[PDB]
Amino acid sequence: PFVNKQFNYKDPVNGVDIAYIKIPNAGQMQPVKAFKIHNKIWVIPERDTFTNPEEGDLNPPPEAKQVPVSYYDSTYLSTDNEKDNYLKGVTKLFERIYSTDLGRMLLTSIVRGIPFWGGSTIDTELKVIDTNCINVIQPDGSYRSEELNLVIIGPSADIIQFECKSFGHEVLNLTRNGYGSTQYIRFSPDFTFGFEESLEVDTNPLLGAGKFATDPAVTLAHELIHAGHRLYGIAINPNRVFKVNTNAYYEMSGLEVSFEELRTFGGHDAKFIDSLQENEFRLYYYNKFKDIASTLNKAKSIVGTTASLQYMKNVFKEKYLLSEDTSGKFSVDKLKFDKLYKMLTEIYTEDNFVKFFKVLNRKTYLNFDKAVFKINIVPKVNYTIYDGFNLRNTNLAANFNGQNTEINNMNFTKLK
Ligand SMILES: [Zn+2]
Repeated sequence: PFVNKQFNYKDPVNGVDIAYIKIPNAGQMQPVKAFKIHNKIWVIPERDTFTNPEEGDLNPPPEAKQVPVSYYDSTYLSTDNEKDNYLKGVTKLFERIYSTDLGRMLLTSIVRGIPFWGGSTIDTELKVIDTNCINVIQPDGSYRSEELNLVIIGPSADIIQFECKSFGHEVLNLTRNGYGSTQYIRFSPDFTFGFEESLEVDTNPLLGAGKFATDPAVTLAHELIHAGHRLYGIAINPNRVFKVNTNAYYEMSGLEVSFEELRTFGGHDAKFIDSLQENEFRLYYYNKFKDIASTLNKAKSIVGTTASLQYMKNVFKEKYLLSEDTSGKFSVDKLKFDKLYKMLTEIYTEDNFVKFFKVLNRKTYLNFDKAVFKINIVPKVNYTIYDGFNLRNTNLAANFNGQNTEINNMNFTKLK
């Protein structure tokens, strides 16, 4: 959210909000320099070669998709200057998001969404799940475990393949059982995508449609929304999809988009979501919250240090907006639940963020006219927290001229 201290990649480590860390993942990975920009939120300016064991090298593989779809460059984000620029770019986007009432709400929900402590094998004991923490190096070289909710990290091999991912559990489906897990968003503020808009009467007699660029703040908010769903364990299995086209072809060759993506994008395409399906999940997760409240009630022991069982139950009381009677028992308030659930799944949408940002954005989830551009959001003359690319008091202020790749050409370098 609001990042109080200004960070420079070269700033000296302090073992608190600037330090070398190791991700639970696996392998004795060499620690990487990370920055805590806000409570429960860290930024790691490194290409993500840690989250998935089968995704460790950055070279384009044989058969890689071409330019518009994917983009490779094994050397991107390998120098201190790039990492510094990445850090400042990500920070500026957080401020732009936080500057809207919706973003402030989303960021708050994210900070409160602490991943549940359902690790221990003893149903009567609360224990933090290791993969919901990072290891922070101390002055003597030992490591201290720290819980976090969100990490913004550099992309893997495909530089423009942004996604919100997390570490799985052997048996628990953390993002779909109400528990939640620490989210790692592969993201880059140094590139953006194009789309074609019908800003000319919506009905154009076959003429060169304008070539616009997506505002990175919208792209990041999109992932933070998935992160929110995932932090509260209410994400929808990617296998659940809906058709958006019309008819389909052999081997399920029909235009289908996952439930998760349609609700996240919102707007027009949300109508393709079956209402019965929506209700089924709303109720399913209702019961998940209940089971959590029950586990909190039937809990006695807890593992850790600076955290007491009482202190934690209260932390989860706040996250899941639970009701606490005089006796101390927890229960799920159906009215509170419906409020929180709607917020996370209906209010937090890309469509709504586009309305608060007053920017131009593609109207439909699937983009059939893709383009990729190298950008630089750090210089104030290029992009600001309040106007994005459409700087007020410049010829870029009107008609989304700032996002127009031909009008504001100096800010968008076509990658092909
Ligand atoms: Zn998405």
